[PDB]
Amino acid sequence: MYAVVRLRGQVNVRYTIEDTMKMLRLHKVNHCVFVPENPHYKGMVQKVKDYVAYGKIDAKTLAEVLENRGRLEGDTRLTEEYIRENTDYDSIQAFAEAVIEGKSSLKDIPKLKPVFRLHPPRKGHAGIKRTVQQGGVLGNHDENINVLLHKMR
Amino acid sequence: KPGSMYRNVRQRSFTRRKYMGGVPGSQVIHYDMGDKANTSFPVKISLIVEEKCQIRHTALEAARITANRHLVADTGKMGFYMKLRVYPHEVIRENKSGMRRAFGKNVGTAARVKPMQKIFTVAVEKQNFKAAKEALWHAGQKLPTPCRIVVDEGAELVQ
Amino acid sequence: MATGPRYKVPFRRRREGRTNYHLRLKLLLSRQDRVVVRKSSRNVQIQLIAPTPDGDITYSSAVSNELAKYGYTGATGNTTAAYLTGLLFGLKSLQKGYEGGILDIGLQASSAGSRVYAALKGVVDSGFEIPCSPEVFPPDERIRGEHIAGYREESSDLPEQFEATKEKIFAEFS
Amino acid sequence: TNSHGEKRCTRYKLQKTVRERGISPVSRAIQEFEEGQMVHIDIDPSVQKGMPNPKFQGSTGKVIGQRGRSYVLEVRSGNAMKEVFSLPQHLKPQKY
RNA sequence: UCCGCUGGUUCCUUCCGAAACAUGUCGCAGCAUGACCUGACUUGAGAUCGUCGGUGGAGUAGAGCACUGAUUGGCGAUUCCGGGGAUCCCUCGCUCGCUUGUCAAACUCCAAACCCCCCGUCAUCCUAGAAAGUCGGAGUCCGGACUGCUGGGGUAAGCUUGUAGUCCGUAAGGGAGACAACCCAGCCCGUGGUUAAGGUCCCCAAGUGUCGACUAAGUGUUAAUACUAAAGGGCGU
RNA sequence: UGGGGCCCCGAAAAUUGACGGGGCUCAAGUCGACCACCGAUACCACGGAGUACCGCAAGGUAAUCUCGUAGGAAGGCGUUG
RNA sequence: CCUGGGGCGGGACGCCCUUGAAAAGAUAUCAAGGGCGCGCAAUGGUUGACUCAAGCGGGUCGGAAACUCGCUGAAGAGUGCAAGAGCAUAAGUCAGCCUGACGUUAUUCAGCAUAGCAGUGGAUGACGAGACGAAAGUCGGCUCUAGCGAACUUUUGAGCCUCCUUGGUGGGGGCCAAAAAUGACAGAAAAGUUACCCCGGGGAUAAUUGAGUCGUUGCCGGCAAGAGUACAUAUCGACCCGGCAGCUUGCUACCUCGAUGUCGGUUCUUUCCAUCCUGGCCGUGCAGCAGCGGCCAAGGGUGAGGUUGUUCGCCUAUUAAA
RNA sequence: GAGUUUGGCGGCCAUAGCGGUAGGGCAACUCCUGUACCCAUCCCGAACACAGCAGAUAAGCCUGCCCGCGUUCCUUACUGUACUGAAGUGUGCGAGCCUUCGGGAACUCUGGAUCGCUGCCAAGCUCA
Ligand SMILES: [Mg+2]
Ligand SMILES: [Mg+2]
Ligand SMILES: [Mg+2]
Ligand SMILES: [Mg+2]
Ligand SMILES: [Mg+2]
Ligand SMILES: [Mg+2]
Ligand SMILES: [Mg+2]
Ligand SMILES: [Mg+2]
Ligand SMILES: [Mg+2]
Repeated sequence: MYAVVRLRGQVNVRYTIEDTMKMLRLHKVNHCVFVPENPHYKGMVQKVKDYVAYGKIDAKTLAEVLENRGRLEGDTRLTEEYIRENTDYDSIQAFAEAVIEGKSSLKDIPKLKPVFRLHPPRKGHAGIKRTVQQGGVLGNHDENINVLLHKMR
Repeated sequence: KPGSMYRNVRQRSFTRRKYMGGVPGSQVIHYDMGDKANTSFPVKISLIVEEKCQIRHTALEAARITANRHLVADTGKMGFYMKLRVYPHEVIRENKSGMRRAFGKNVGTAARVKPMQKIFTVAVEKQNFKAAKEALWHAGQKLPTPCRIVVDEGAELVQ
Repeated sequence: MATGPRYKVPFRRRREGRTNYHLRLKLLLSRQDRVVVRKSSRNVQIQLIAPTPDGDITYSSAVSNELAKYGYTGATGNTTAAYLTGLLFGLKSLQKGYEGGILDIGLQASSAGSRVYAALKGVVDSGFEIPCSPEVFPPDERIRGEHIAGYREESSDLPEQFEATKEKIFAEFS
Repeated sequence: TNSHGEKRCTRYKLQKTVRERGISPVSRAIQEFEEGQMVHIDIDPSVQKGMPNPKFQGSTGKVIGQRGRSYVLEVRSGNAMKEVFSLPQHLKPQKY
């Protein structure tokens, strides 16, 4: 599935792109969301390519993000016990594998906030004036969204 | 008026004869030069343009005159076939009050061009190739745009 | 006359020259059936046709050749043959379920005493409803046997045959 | 001054294709619609009568009723609803 | 006295927050009605700022000569409508066809990318009240700028008049030497932490950093920009 | 002979002077890449205030609340009686 | 009233078409091309019969100017008048019969996207009467989009209501429609001057100081056509092309109208170089003297008088140069 | 009950048109024979109308074919070219242009196809 991370703010931006962004739950820089791989989401992500990065996410990075920056209803940290007693998978790693396989989703965790609020990228990123093919950080990354996501643990 | 007054392409074309009025004539008399009835010149070089602009007809006439003189002086009267290509279809207008009803009136004619678009073409034998280059280099000196020379046919012969 | 890409070629039924589309547009505005009375030399044809986006479906189609069963052993190109054909067509269509429509003569001259108006007479006398006026209906003096009198006096066996065919037409369709 | 009549800026709007001029097909005039049936506005220049304002060209309305030989449509312009009368010769169904 | 014209109009916090535009006007320094802002109430289930697919509208960019106007030579004839000097002795332009070379804002046999109506789907909002409706109070009709449209006009202009988006007006804080509208960012108070734009010889926080070449002119050391010199030439490298 | 990079000539203005200044030459300039660090009220964490909506109250939710001129609305302070 | 200040000129002051206008809709300028303030009892309605423009071939002076016959001919014609669109068994041409160029009345659309605004027009209809046609159907003028005006007032048409205690006569008032006009066309009964002027405002708007631009002005460059008895370059330099300065005049309206004191001369100080003399060099169609052309150089010098307010310019005698 | 042929009314409206060529009429259409009657000519039984037997497939109509003009379609190149939506501290003295992600022609070129497809009904027939 995709991993959309916002990296530019919201001043001097078209209203169509802004409304697509708010429809994707992304309101602030350094915020991440996880969406399935279907043509609707593919087009929606294609329309905001110059303000977010994205790519294919693996099991390890998703499990790490869930264990670190997962909040419940009311700003309550997510723990192993919540996963092991609400859903059926043993630990965060098994649930992450199930989610990435498409056999499960993040809707199976009650009171889970859809948006993930990450930390600014340690060591600094490439730059928000160029796309990936130009030597920057915006645009499609393919499988290398894990490097940027791990950098923003 | 000066040359740079009407040389840029900033506005739409203005060429419909039946709507405007009183366009002055032209000076360029003949658009084909030299041996028209010959068709057996193995080398065919030409002068091309490096940038979009407008060329007045007077500049074209001066370039044609100078190229004709050089080519006839060196190559010979029957040893070439020069042919101008672009005809001036545009019309030039000069305001002449202040800005009150500032729309102008016809004063001349111009021929728009496009990058890498051929203007002149000279065909010669093998022995008069350098004279052809020498002739085409002076003609581009009267022209309002940077110009380069390309050998279209018989490149292997000369090169 | 296709000489270039701008040339305009007419419709297929206009190139054939067997239709008039302005008349067709005027006729379809009635929202109701049409009666077609196209004729030829060896016989006459009558049929009821209604429109559809694909084609023109037809419900009843009677032809003057059908008098051979009844016994109309006379000429099939006369007015009385047209009257007989129209009469049996009217009875057939009435019993079938359809009753009315509009008269449509196509690209033919509408002149009183014609075979088309003879067929119209045969239709109207049968009970098949149709809008018309009587002044164009041919008088029965030519209907019976008397439009061939002046050249075929040796053949005046018409009126008895006409009566027999009329009574047999009534007998079959009643 | 520019005029503001009812046929302004319709040089190409009210033209017919080169292999279309003349008598239009007649079956298009006898098509019949029911209530709540989406249709397309496509003005046929060959017919002079019963023509909506050409600003409704290319819009889609739904049929509301019939007045004689003309259907009543419900077209959206901007954020309003406009009721437009049009004979069935200018209309065209929606293929689902 | 009166003015559509000039100056002034006194305490605190909290919630929301514009228009500098259209039509009429003895109208142009004014006013009315509408768009846009705000408060209350009625009703009770959908709405579409966005994506994908389809039924439809194209006549702009580009391209081209098939219509309308122009346009360059060669060839063959108009045995004309025509100008050159008694069988019009014969020259022969305009014109008609085949080939070559150019065009069009009021040309089109063609023809996009944006865009608009509708259907289905996803997505967001919504009984803590969608869409619609009723009533109360206004301000506003001197705008300006940047990026696109070869926008129109003009020799050009930090000129004048349009249009899409976003801004200043009414926008802090960080960086550009200073900079209304340029880049990052839209901001309740206090403390800790990591980054963006941009930078790292000294002024000045952090590199006299790494790899491979170029320049010998103090050229340069100046994202955009109203602040930055051209044609032409050089056996300079 | 053709195609490219940088530089030179072409190149003249009025108070003394503007790469921001000092200065800078295998660079402290130009071109193609790369590494580390600095640097906001942005983003993360903790505590606090207010607001919006709900709840009988206790209290609950807020990534989807906290800029502001013309202007609309709500609650308070003060003077004399 | 509009107005690249006002004036003068004009009307972009009402209506209709094409482009500008950026392929939905909207969109400005004293933007480009323009037109209308009418004509017709047939140039109108319907049915029937036909096909037009232009060429080619033939016929008597029917001349390359006539009418007729045959062929090709989707339109190259005509349709009252601008532009654009429409039209072929026709919306065109001719013949027959006719007057729907009818009385009354309801919605919706545009004028006036979205999104209020007369009168008034155009599309569907309804009632009552007709014309043409076998019928279907067409007809609410002339194929579609221009040819026009509120309230109040007068006049005209059909029938009714009404005038103050009651009834009548004469005369008034009213309802519905038509005509008479406000072109500044959403509708005042309307000429000038002020340097004798007064008041309130404006840099929302001009003289000219400044800033921007450089058409024009001053000064150069590129190519060199040619002249120079031969020789483009001792000397002069065409056509075309490219610039610099802001020292002439224009263009714009960014600052200043609760005031930045105008032209010329005088006095005194300074800056630039694009060099008139003085210093140094190069070429020559440089014998000498003296010239002609160019390069470096801004240290010093650059005056006295007649006319004229003059700057500018003309003239006089000196001077190394004035 | 399936198919063929003929006839009429049609849908898409040149893939259907233009030109050329070889075959067919038994049932059917047509050509084709005349003017008593209804009907007709701005004159003409030309046409329309009526009355219809003769002969003919020379014409209309039907079947087969032709790339010779015009139209429609596919493929090779031109070419992911021209043009263009979004973002850019990318670049030019200037009029301008470049990089990334996403769309994407027109003519012309090599080679092939296109000389219509199709709906309703009736009649003669042809079978089980
Ligand atoms: Mg173009
Ligand atoms: Mg006001
Ligand atoms: Mg901006
Ligand atoms: Mg703002
Ligand atoms: Mg700031
Ligand atoms: Mg306030
Ligand atoms: Mg005035
Ligand atoms: Mg006096
Ligand atoms: Mg005063």
